[PDB]
Amino acid sequence: LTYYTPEYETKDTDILAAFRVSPQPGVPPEEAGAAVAAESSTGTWTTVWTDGLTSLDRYKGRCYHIEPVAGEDSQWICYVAYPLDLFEEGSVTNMFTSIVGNVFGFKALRALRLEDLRIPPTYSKTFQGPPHGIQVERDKLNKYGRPLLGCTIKPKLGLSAKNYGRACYECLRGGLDFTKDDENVNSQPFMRWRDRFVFCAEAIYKSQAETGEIKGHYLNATAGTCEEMIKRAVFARELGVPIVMHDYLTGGFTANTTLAHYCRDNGLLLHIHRAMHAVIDRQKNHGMHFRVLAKALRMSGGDHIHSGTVVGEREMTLGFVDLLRDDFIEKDRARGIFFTQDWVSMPGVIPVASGGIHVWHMPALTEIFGDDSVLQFGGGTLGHPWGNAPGAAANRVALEACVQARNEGRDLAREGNEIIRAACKWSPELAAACEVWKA
Amino acid sequence: LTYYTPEYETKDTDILAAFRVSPQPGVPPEEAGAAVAAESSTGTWTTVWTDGLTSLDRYKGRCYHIEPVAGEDSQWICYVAYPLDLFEEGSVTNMFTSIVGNVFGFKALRALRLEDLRIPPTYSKTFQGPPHGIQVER
Amino acid sequence: LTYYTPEYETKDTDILAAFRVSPQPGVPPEEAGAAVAAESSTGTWTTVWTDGLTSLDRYKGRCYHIEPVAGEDSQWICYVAYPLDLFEEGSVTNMFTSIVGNVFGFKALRALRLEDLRIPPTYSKTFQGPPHGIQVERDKLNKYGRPLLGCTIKPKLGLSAKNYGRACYECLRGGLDFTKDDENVNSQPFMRWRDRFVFCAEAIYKSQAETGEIKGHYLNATAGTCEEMIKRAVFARELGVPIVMHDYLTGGFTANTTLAHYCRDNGLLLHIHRAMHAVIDRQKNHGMHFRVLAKALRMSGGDHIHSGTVVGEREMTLGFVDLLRDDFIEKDRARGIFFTQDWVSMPGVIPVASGGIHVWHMPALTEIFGDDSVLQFGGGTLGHPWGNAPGAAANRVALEACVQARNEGRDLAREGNEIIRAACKWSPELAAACEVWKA
Amino acid sequence: MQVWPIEGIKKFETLSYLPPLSTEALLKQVDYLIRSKWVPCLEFSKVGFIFREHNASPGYYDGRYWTMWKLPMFGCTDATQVINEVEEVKKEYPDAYVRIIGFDNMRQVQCVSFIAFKPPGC
Amino acid sequence: MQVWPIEGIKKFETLSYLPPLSTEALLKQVDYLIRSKWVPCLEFSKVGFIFREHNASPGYYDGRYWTMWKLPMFGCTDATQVINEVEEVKKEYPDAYVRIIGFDNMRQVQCVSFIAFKPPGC
Ligand SMILES: [Mg+2]
Ligand SMILES: [Mg+2]
Repeated sequence: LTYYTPEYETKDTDILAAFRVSPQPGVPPEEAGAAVAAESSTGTWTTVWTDGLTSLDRYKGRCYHIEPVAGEDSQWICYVAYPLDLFEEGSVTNMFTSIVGNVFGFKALRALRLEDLRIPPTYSKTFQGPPHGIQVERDKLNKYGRPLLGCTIKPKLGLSAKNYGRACYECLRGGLDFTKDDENVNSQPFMRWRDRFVFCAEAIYKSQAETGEIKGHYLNATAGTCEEMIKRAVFARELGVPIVMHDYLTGGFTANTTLAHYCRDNGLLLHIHRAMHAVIDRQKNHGMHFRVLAKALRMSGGDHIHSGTVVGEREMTLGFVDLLRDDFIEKDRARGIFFTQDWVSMPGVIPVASGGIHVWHMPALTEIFGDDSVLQFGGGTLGHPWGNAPGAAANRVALEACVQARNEGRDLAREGNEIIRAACKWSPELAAACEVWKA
Repeated sequence: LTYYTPEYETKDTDILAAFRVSPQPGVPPEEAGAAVAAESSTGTWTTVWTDGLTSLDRYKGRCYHIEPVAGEDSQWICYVAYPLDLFEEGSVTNMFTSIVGNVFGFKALRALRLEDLRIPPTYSKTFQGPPHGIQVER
Repeated sequence: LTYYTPEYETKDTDILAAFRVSPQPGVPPEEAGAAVAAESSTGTWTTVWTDGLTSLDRYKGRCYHIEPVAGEDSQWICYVAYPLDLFEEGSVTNMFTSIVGNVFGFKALRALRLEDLRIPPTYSKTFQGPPHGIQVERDKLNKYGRPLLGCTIKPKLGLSAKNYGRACYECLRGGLDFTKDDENVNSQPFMRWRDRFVFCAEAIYKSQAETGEIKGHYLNATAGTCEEMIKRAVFARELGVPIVMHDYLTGGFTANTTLAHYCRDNGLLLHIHRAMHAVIDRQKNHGMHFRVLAKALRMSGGDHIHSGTVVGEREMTLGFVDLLRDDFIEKDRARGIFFTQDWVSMPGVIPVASGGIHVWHMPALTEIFGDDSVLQFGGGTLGHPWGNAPGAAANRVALEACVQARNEGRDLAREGNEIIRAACKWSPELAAACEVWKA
Repeated sequence: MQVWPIEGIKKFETLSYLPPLSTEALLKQVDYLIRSKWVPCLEFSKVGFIFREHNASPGYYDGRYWTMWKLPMFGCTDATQVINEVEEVKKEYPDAYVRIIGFDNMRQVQCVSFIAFKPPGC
Repeated sequence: MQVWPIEGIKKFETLSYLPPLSTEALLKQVDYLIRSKWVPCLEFSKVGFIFREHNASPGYYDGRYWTMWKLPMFGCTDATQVINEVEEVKKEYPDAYVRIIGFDNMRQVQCVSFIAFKPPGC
């Protein structure tokens, strides 16, 4: 119908969306695609006289292209173009409201997934973006030429604030750049946030003074209200520490954007955790792919973002890691990049890999993500038989051995086990880590 | 395993969750439910000495009931109990982070849906709730 | 009558009260109990038409149980249950207004005492509670495995602020953890509060630098108005000192709760003094037992609370000290615990023993209260023949000798005098203290 | 009349006002931990005391944390094992302070701390 | 069980957890810069580590900058030239730390830093 316009030339100011559409039986792709377009824009069930007070064509979403999905006889990618004027400047909230607010409940569809968005420069330039971004962060921390290393403190709940800070000091002093608050750790009966912030600050400053290297702890500012979130960031600011944390999907985009602005204004790095993402991004037929949530974070603002474990599909991960880090990313269907994306010098976000990784993963992780990444342990440090500081040292040594080998021209994919084995000869900490975890 | 506790009596202060669990082929329902409980609470992939600085039993999610779903095959409803102390007072953000923050991505599940939550009075009384509500509005 | 409901099953959300009721001659316990219930709830002298606009049964206090008091032929304990909806969240003020606001003047009663309250978790969870509580305080001060020690400066009034701070430095440097402002010391002509705060801060920091141990002075913030109380806490905050003080009954619960919140937000410990309590809590037949005032303080908020001298009845003290410190306290009539009390992880309050105690009391005090207590001298330090620093050292030595002996498995109740005598052999300060005070 | 000294007697909290504990006396304090079902652990440091270098807001101090020696001795039933490790620290770090701490896995906190060795010369 | 040392092993970021790099190993790291089309440069300092003396607001530290030795070696195609300059610094400043850094004129930033010489005695 009138919302399927296959001859439309997209404008350089349009927001474009690629939807994976699964229509009900009997519903051709073209009116499914047209329904997505009309339902996520100007479509309404009966005619109305106020339409004649404007030019509706100027606000129509249009489905301008449809292609089949490989391996499916009832799934299509439908491309939809939305005019720039639909969107409130600087608001990820309004961008999602306008595009995914209504159409996922349409009855003629069995399922619907948003795969990708083309964010035009005219729109992305209305956002702050990362408080600092990759390059500024490396300069502030004086850290170059290797992935950054972190550890999440466990048990997440259980410890007193003091015992919690003790574990942080021991991790940091052994060679990790950062320690982190579990996503669940906000403020709770046996560890109130302000107590935790004081002891973690003592730990950060003790470990930095001991090692000579800059240290941080991702202090979780996630809270029930905006007022509490900002109170937490304000105290971190008072303590002079370098980095805070936010759970951006459960706290939400309005709060995240507020926090990103506060962090820009006060020189704080912002570590973003993606709790609840798999509620939305797991199933191939319905929801939103994480690369959409990743672009939205880059716009709303964060300096780090959790990006997986890669220990999903390699090519898809590599795809949205480029979308997070790079200035210009060309369309590349093999890597899940449905649109060419130009960020016109908005800083990039450092991807963070976490979840069940130990020293034997270091070659693969270094090879996959390269230097601009955070490798985040949590079990792989606190599970070392000699304790946290040696566990940290084992991970730092393994990483630096991989970086040295890579820089020398050695292939990490083929020689990683040998690289690690050679380092075990002079690092008893690494040797010990290598016999507990096996491969 | 240790996170499936079918004889557990729920506390009046517990937050209860009902999950619709779709395990991967060959993953028994009890393991799936235990995993949903362990992965939405304390489950850590290696042992850490700091567990000895506390009593983790106190903070464990527990799967205390499992039942099959009529209309389907390979779908179970699993009930999980979470202790009150896990949750930040007055924060829906923390409640969701804690319960649905991580478990939906677990490899051994094909799919997971949260169907209901028992919000105990001891937790809901820490929330303002509606600015006015039905009666005041009228 | 209709307010005596002996078959009522209490709800887990009810506030329960145990009243010691002394009716006028001719008044049976049942209508005395029913009068307490109706008079502390919905009872009114004539019928009113507005009652038909609601369901009064839902707001009735009910007397649900009556028992005789041992040794009395005209005194009963009457148990009353109040619905949760009667009470404003987070307000000790409203809890007392609602329960003890009116009924103590009822003419059919000769006397009335409130003995205990069952504070349900649904209600206590609406309160902050202690700004820090026992465990956090020990972690902040880095003090473990012994009672804390303090001294109240005397004369309360007389000294210049400077001479006052001099006495504080000498006490602290000799081994006390704290010094304290007399309850009467707020701001007065010859010692204005801000002057006192400056000199006590100089003293705290001199003694801490000399000994290597963390020191504090309970700076009294009690004042005529909320604005002045907070001005005083704000300056303590500026000075970076660890602890302030409040007289919670004479300042009052609205002010105390305000101060407890300020202390949570700013990392200050809060020492609570109970001036005027015996006006209310002394007489067995009328008033409120201190365990009621103690629960109310734990809810409103404090990190320490004066809890007696135990040098009253042992069992009653042990009773409300558990109610102050523990998470779960089972009903125990021998210890004055009328209701099982579950605090669902609200932190505990450190009890403070004071009033005429010297080195010879140390074994008994250590045995009665155990480690989580403050032993507060005031005469027993400033009365040492060699002055304050030796008096402090004598008390610190006596305490540590008792703790060492106890940990070794020795019985403090039987061997205390020998333990103290053995310490006198190597501590001339203790020997000197032991000849002035005798037993 | 004796004057309390102003130097040379900096302190380490609980039991540090007693004469330095003999091996026998130290063993009894470690046995108290074991009997209480608390977990012993050693800490050590080249700096003995609290200070304020990086911040001075209420409740913030530096020097409260020392460094952990190895790991907490979970399941230790023999006090002599603890005292032996004290000698190992002394061997590797001759001029370090050493203290014994104790973890209560039931109230979930650190609950003990006392000095085991002070370098003479300090 | 070995205890991670608390003294004598202050660090210099990337590659400083490895044994000190031999001349052969250093040459290979400089060759990596050249192959990457990055510009090598030497820095040096009498103070090895980060500190906070003049300000302590978030992201402010002192001691991040060291002093530049001469100029970046634009168009360097021979790693041995870089290693030779390291010996020149060592000659003029026997008790200075020396590190090799690298400039990426394409992403417009410093992108490498690693220690080349630490004075023994430190
Ligand atoms: Mg986590
Ligand atoms: Mg007094």
